[PDB]
Amino acid sequence: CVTLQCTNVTNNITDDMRGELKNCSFNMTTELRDKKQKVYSLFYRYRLINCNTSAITQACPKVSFEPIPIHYCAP
Amino acid sequence: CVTLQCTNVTNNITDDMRGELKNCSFNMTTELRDKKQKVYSLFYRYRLINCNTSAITQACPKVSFEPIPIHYCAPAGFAILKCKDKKFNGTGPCPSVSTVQCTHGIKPVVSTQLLLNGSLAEEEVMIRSENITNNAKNILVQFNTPVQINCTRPNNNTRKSIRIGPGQAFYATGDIIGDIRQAHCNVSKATWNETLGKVVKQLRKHFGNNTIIRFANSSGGDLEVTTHSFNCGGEFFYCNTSGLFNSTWISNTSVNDSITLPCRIKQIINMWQRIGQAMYAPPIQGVIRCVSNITGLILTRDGGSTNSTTETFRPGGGDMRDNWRSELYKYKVVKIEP
Amino acid sequence: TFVSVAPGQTARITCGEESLGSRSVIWYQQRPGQAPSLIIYNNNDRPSGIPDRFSGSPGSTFGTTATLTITSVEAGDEADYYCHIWDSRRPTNWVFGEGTTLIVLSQPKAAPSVTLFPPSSEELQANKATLVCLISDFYPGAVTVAWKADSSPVKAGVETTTPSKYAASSYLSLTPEQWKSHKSYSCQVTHEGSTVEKTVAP
Amino acid sequence: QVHLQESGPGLVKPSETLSLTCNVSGTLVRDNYWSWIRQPLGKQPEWIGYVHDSGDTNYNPSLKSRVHLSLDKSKNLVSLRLTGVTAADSAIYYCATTKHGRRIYGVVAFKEWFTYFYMDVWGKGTSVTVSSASTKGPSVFPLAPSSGGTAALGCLVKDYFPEPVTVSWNSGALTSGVHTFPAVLQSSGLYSLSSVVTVPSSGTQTYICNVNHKPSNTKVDKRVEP
Ligand SMILES: *[C@@H]1O[C@H](CO)[C@@H](O[C@@H]2O[C@H](CO)[C@@H](O[C@@H]3O[C@H](CO[C@H]4O[C@H](CO)[C@@H](O)[C@H](O[C@H]5O[C@H](CO)[C@@H](O)[C@H](O)[C@@H]5O[C@H]5O[C@H](CO)[C@@H](O)[C@H](O)[C@@H]5O)[C@@H]4O)[C@@H](O)[C@H](O[C@H]4O[C@H](CO)[C@@H](O)[C@H](O)[C@@H]4O[C@H]4O[C@H](CO)[C@@H](O)[C@H](O)[C@@H]4O[C@H]4O[C@H](CO)[C@@H](O)[C@H](O)[C@@H]4O)[C@@H]3O)[C@H](O)[C@H]2NC(C)=O)[C@H](O)[C@H]1NC(C)=O
Ligand SMILES: *[C@@H]1O[C@H](CO)[C@@H](O[C@@H]2O[C@H](CO)[C@@H](O[C@@H]3O[C@H](CO[C@H]4O[C@H](CO[C@H]5O[C@H](CO)[C@@H](O)[C@H](O)[C@@H]5O)[C@@H](O)[C@H](O[C@H]5O[C@H](CO)[C@@H](O)[C@H](O)[C@@H]5O)[C@@H]4O)[C@@H](O)[C@H](O[C@H]4O[C@H](CO)[C@@H](O)[C@H](O)[C@@H]4O)[C@@H]3O)[C@H](O)[C@H]2NC(C)=O)[C@H](O)[C@H]1NC(C)=O
Ligand SMILES: *[C@@H]1O[C@H](CO)[C@@H](O[C@@H]2O[C@H](CO)[C@@H](O[C@@H]3O[C@H](CO[C@H]4O[C@H](CO[C@H]5O[C@H](CO)[C@@H](O)[C@H](O)[C@@H]5O)[C@@H](O)[C@H](O[C@H]5O[C@H](CO)[C@@H](O)[C@H](O)[C@@H]5O)[C@@H]4O)[C@@H](O)[C@H](O[C@H]4O[C@H](CO)[C@@H](O)[C@H](O)[C@@H]4O)[C@@H]3O)[C@H](O)[C@H]2NC(C)=O)[C@H](O)[C@H]1NC(C)=O
Ligand SMILES: *[C@@H]1O[C@H](CO)[C@@H](O[C@@H]2O[C@H](CO)[C@@H](O[C@@H]3O[C@H](CO[C@H]4O[C@H](CO[C@H]5O[C@H](CO)[C@@H](O)[C@H](O)[C@@H]5O)[C@@H](O)[C@H](O[C@H]5O[C@H](CO)[C@@H](O)[C@H](O)[C@@H]5O)[C@@H]4O)[C@@H](O)[C@H](O[C@H]4O[C@H](CO)[C@@H](O)[C@H](O)[C@@H]4O)[C@@H]3O)[C@H](O)[C@H]2NC(C)=O)[C@H](O)[C@H]1NC(C)=O
Ligand SMILES: *[C@@H]1O[C@H](CO)[C@@H](O[C@@H]2O[C@H](CO)[C@@H](O[C@@H]3O[C@H](CO[C@H]4O[C@H](CO[C@H]5O[C@H](CO)[C@@H](O)[C@H](O)[C@@H]5O)[C@@H](O)[C@H](O[C@H]5O[C@H](CO)[C@@H](O)[C@H](O)[C@@H]5O)[C@@H]4O)[C@@H](O)[C@H](O[C@H]4O[C@H](CO)[C@@H](O)[C@H](O)[C@@H]4O)[C@@H]3O)[C@H](O)[C@H]2NC(C)=O)[C@H](O)[C@H]1NC(C)=O
Ligand SMILES: *[C@@H]1O[C@H](CO)[C@@H](O[C@@H]2O[C@H](CO)[C@@H](O[C@@H]3O[C@H](CO[C@H]4O[C@H](CO[C@H]5O[C@H](CO)[C@@H](O)[C@H](O)[C@@H]5O)[C@@H](O)[C@H](O[C@H]5O[C@H](CO)[C@@H](O)[C@H](O)[C@@H]5O)[C@@H]4O)[C@@H](O)[C@H](O[C@H]4O[C@H](CO)[C@@H](O)[C@H](O)[C@@H]4O)[C@@H]3O)[C@H](O)[C@H]2NC(C)=O)[C@H](O)[C@H]1NC(C)=O
Ligand SMILES: *[C@@H]1O[C@H](CO)[C@@H](O)[C@H](O)[C@H]1NC(C)=O
Ligand SMILES: *[C@@H]1O[C@H](CO)[C@@H](O)[C@H](O)[C@H]1NC(C)=O
Ligand SMILES: *[C@@H]1O[C@H](CO)[C@@H](O)[C@H](O)[C@H]1NC(C)=O
Ligand SMILES: *[C@@H]1O[C@H](CO)[C@@H](O)[C@H](O)[C@H]1NC(C)=O
Ligand SMILES: *[C@@H]1O[C@H](CO)[C@@H](O)[C@H](O)[C@H]1NC(C)=O
Ligand SMILES: *[C@@H]1O[C@H](CO)[C@@H](O)[C@H](O)[C@H]1NC(C)=O
Ligand SMILES: *[C@@H]1O[C@H](CO)[C@@H](O)[C@H](O)[C@H]1NC(C)=O
Ligand SMILES: *[C@@H]1O[C@H](CO)[C@@H](O)[C@H](O)[C@H]1NC(C)=O
Repeated sequence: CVTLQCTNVTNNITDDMRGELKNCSFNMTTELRDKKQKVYSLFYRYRLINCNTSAITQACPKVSFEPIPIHYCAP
Repeated sequence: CVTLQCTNVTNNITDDMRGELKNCSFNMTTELRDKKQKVYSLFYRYRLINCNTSAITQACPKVSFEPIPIHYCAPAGFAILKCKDKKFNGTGPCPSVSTVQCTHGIKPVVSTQLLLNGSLAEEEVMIRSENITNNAKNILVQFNTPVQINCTRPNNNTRKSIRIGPGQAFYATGDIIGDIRQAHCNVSKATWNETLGKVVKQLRKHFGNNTIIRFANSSGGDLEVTTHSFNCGGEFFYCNTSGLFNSTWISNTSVNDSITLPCRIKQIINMWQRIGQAMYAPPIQGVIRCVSNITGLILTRDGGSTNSTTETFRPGGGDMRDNWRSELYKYKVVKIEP
Repeated sequence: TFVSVAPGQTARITCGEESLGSRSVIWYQQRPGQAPSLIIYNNNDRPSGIPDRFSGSPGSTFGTTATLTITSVEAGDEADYYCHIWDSRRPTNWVFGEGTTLIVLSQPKAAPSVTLFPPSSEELQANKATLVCLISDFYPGAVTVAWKADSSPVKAGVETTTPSKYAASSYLSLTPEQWKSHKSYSCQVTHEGSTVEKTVAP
Repeated sequence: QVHLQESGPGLVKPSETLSLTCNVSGTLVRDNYWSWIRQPLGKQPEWIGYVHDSGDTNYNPSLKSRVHLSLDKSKNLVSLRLTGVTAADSAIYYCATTKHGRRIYGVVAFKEWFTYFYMDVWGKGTSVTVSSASTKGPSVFPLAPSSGGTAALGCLVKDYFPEPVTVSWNSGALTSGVHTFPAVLQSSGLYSLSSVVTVPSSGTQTYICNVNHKPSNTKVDKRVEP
């Protein structure tokens, strides 16, 4: 999270919607030392903007998030 | 810590002072990718120089550093015997043994040469050594009375913690002025007169029968070894210690002004082994005086001769475990069985 | 710089850089046409003959400027004032601080007479040209003079006296062709809120 | 009373050496610090240095290689020499008696102890102009009357050196209505001035200005006519 090169899918407009979701372009360290490749990025909420003073990104290969019944017992 | 672009506040000069403290300019990763901003930096000890192969920087939003009483207790089925004998030879004959569950509460004072805060002797001044013949062994000299030591470091620094980036947390010290002399201290002497006289008294009533006793300064080494390295709240003070050890005590008989000691504040200390250096980065405010009670002496003897008709004693120390033996002297954890 | 005050009121004069170390500031008073004369030493100490109306700001709070205060000001206090700063973190200052002129506004309202002469035929015959602007019978002794060529400000060739006991002069040096070129030249005298102008033409 | 009187040549050519003397009465020179100070026209004072018979003596660093200060105990005077002068050295120069004070704190503040000097007695000053002019005579032109029933009338005295010039009207038989302005020192380093009279517009009396410039032995009488 540094700076985002974002644009909008609006080519004609009413209500001044802008967008909460944006499809953006980026510069990304891939492999080796100081190479980049053009990469898609989405931000939920034009250039820059980034994040404010912290960003943990969960993602992960195998996960999900649905509450699971947890019982509390006395010893 | 990479390279520092430092300058000096000296526009005319005597004594070739240079400086221990420098206010410097830097190039700093703030936010995003590869942006910088001009930033103040202070180094306690011109370009470059950095740190040597490790730097942990403590800082933190909410912390401080003042020793807090910590009690040591024996568990279940265990006791702690305690010699309440006022005159203990350290290896030896003790008539009164008691058993406490928990200690009165020991304060973790990290210092060398003198004990600051700490505990006093109930009756007279007591000298203690693991081997009175072996000069390599330390001599914990415990006092029945405190010698004063007032330390005023009126150096000023204004706290600015710039939170520019997520991973980054940077400080900025070195604002304002006031032209404080280094960092300063005093030891108060009347106590030091009677105490040192009485110490040479104890020495001459123990191992020193008939000898003129002289006290030279530290023999040399790391800044922690040459100076009375102690802390006034997380900064590491180093004091020229000649003022404490510069008196020749005549064996014949005994022989308002206060002693003022030159000190320096350091941010970069070496804890542990060399796993890393520790920095208290933003000394907050300025004009901070710490009044202390000199509760002690840790000594090492200078091996002399008998033709000199004198005995020389030097400040030693370094392993704080000696300070705890100087505190944990009346506690030995023991267990009970039928 | 300049500081003006009414008689009986209090004047304050600032001099030198903001303090860095401990200070000893010396203040001197210099009357017009006279050698400098002193006022204060050691920030607030006075020599023989100096009344307690004069006081200096302590060599104290860091990052502040030295100030001289004069209470119950009288016309005799009108003078240039200079400081000499001693600051423990700065080199010896070999130049005094920049001076401040104290104006005591004791009297109103006389308005200047202005007269404006074109270059003489004889000067023109000498291939030179000078416009002469004479200003007199005014009080107080503060005026500024500006010149115009047509409507344009003159950037060069103007020489103007400091007025004295008031009267002042301003001279615009021109070439004969500069003189003949423009429709007119003007002398503008600025005095006590008002500006009086006179014009001259070939 | 302690009394100092400076003297000097008044005029020095560029590259020459300026030599000034300060005559002292009411005290002996050995018993005081003495400081030379200089102050250019329209500027703040610029000091020069201080000297003491003890050798406790110091010079303004910017002038260091060009300046010498001395005390003469036998004649009870203080001297200054300044070599290789230029126009930048033009100023009023003052001799003074320099007192010393100390700011003293607790030993905890020893690094901040310092001495300061103040100049408590000044001479009247001596004017030093470093310029290059042997002499120059003025040019005098009439300022013709042209226009209350009254008109003004004058004489322009242009480009002379040095000061002063005297101007009278009708040999002295006209001193009223007369205003002789102070001279302007031009960027050329020459002076100019003007004198005016206010007269009734009606062809009686004759008006002549008499200009004298003593340094150049110049005297000019100029008739001023409509
Ligand atoms: C470590 O060991 C060493 C020795 O080995 C010790 O070193 C000492 O360090 C301390 C700390 O700085 C020193 O204290 C400073 O002393 C300065 C010099 O003082 C001498 O000279 C003064 C005359 O100015 C004299 O008065 C002093 O004696 C007085 O005190 C003794 C007792 O100690 C007493 O017996 C005398 O009778 C004197 O008492 C008189 O004067 C007192 C005020 O000074 C009055 O309170 C009292 O009623 C009586 O009249 C001594 O001989 C001194 O200048 C410094 O004072 C400054 O700064 C202080 C802050 O650091 C501040 O608290 C003071 O108010 C004062 O500030 C004012 O004055 C200064 C200039 O004087 C100005 O710049 C300030 O702006 C301010 O101005 C006010 O007052 C002005 C004058 O009244 C006035 O014009 C103005 O309008 C304002 O109102 C310090 O106090 C001490 O000198 C050192 N000792 C030695 C042996 O050298 C050190 O103690 C020790 N460390 C520790 C932790 O113990
Ligand atoms: C992309 O670009 C396209 C063009 O390529 C553009 O298309 C616009 O789409 C919007 C949304 O559909 C249209 O907005 C509506 O316009 C309605 C018609 O407005 C016109 O007529 C008004 C009067 O009509 C009334 O009376 C007539 C009889 O005369 C009757 O038949 C009608 O049915 C109706 O009753 C007239 O007032 C209006 O002009 C006004 O505004 C212009 C400035 O724009 C101003 O200059 C005039 O002075 C006047 O103020 C215009 O001529 C309109 O009725 C309708 O408004 C109602 O609904 C909205 C909510 O949707 C309410 O807010 C409002 O109060 C009313 O209830 C609405 O505004 C617009 O007409 C299209 N533009 C064109 C050129 O066709 C889009 O904007 C762009 N965006 C996208 C993604 O499509
Ligand atoms: C530690 O040591 C370092 C040196 O090693 C030293 O670093 C200083 O850091 C401070 C703070 O960052 C700097 O102070 C700032 O200086 C800014 C620049 O000032 C310079 O230029 C001024 C004009 O600049 C404008 O135009 C120029 C082009 O001409 C352009 O480059 C600029 O960007 C800007 O647009 C100029 O006026 C100024 O000189 C002034 O002061 C000197 C005396 O110091 C005097 O001689 C001049 O006559 C004149 O008065 C200088 O040359 C400046 O813009 C900035 O001021 C703004 O912010 C402050 C608040 O921070 C406001 O108070 C002020 O009103 C303005 O809004 C600020 O002053 C300083 O420049 C650094 N010094 C060096 C050498 O780099 C620290 O001082 C040391 N720290 C300690 C504790 O001693
Ligand atoms: C080293 O640096 C440190 C900083 O790291 C610096 O710390 C200073 O410590 C001193 C002493 O404690 C402080 O001095 C005091 O400041 C008080 C606060 O002043 C500020 O606010 C003033 C008004 O505050 C009132 O109202 C506000 C709300 O508006 C409210 O919060 C307050 O509580 C209070 O009710 C304001 O006037 C003042 O600004 C003045 O000065 C600045 C220049 O410094 C100028 O620019 C302004 O125009 C204005 O003139 C400031 O913003 C203050 O109240 C207090 O003053 C009283 O006590 C003193 C005696 O101690 C009397 O002389 C005075 O008459 C008052 O009774 C006092 O001045 C200072 O604030 C700290 N600085 C910082 C940055 O926190 C040390 O000075 C440095 N140390 C060394 C050794 O150099
Ligand atoms: C070894 O022995 C020595 C004594 O020989 C002893 O030294 C102590 O050192 C520690 C650490 O440096 C000191 O702790 C700090 O004390 C600060 C000062 O506290 C005093 O003053 C308080 C108010 O002061 C403000 O106003 C006064 C003017 O009135 C002004 O001078 C100050 O500068 C300041 O502006 C006062 O409240 C306080 O008394 C409180 O506590 C006592 C009990 O101890 C109680 O009886 C009172 O009712 C009151 O509650 C005291 O008089 C203090 O400001 C500072 O606190 C700040 O920092 C800490 C973190 O360090 C924060 O937790 C806290 O919230 C504040 O931000 C801090 O507590 C201590 O003062 C020294 N003591 C002496 C006597 O010098 C050591 O303790 C011994 N060491 C060991 C091993 O324990
Ligand atoms: C910033 O720049 C400033 C200048 O702008 C500069 O200022 C110097 O400040 C220091 C500290 O105050 C001064 O150092 C002292 O100088 C004393 C005077 O020395 C002069 O006179 C010496 C003889 O005087 C004795 O006898 C006379 C009678 O003739 C008697 O009246 C005096 O009181 C005194 O008893 C003379 O020997 C000396 O010249 C020596 O050195 C020069 C080279 O520098 C050499 O060329 C000569 O041949 C000769 O060797 C000089 O002319 C002096 O007494 C004093 O020394 C004593 O104290 C020091 C400790 O401070 C001891 O180490 C020493 O043994 C003595 O006990 C001391 O040296 C210096 O004079 C200032 N410079 C000037 C030009 O005024 C600072 O250096 C810069 N730094 C700062 C921050 O200020
Ligand atoms: C990536 O490319 C964009 C332009 O497409 C540029 O603005 C940005 O600075 C580049 N980032 C890097 C890593 O240089
Ligand atoms: C930062 O700037 C300085 C010059 O002020 C330069 O010497 C140094 O190399 C720069 N550092 C970086 C990160 O490029
Ligand atoms: C302490 O013990 C040693 C022998 O272990 C002895 O030399 C010394 O005299 C003893 N001290 C006293 C007080 O008896
Ligand atoms: C103490 O050290 C000395 C040599 O310095 C030695 O002779 C003596 O045996 C030692 N005592 C013990 C208990 O090791
Ligand atoms: C510091 O203060 C204590 C009392 O709080 C006093 O006993 C001691 O003498 C002081 N130190 C000095 C060197 O004056
Ligand atoms: C302080 O101690 C050092 C050695 O640790 C010594 O060289 C120096 O002379 C001493 N300083 C003073 C003030 O005596
Ligand atoms: C200690 O004091 C003696 C005088 O008793 C002095 O000669 C010596 O220089 C001092 N040593 C130190 C290191 O302060
Ligand atoms: C130091 O000792 C004295 C009494 O011996 C006492 O007044 C002072 O409070 C003591 N300091 C501490 C840390 O208790």
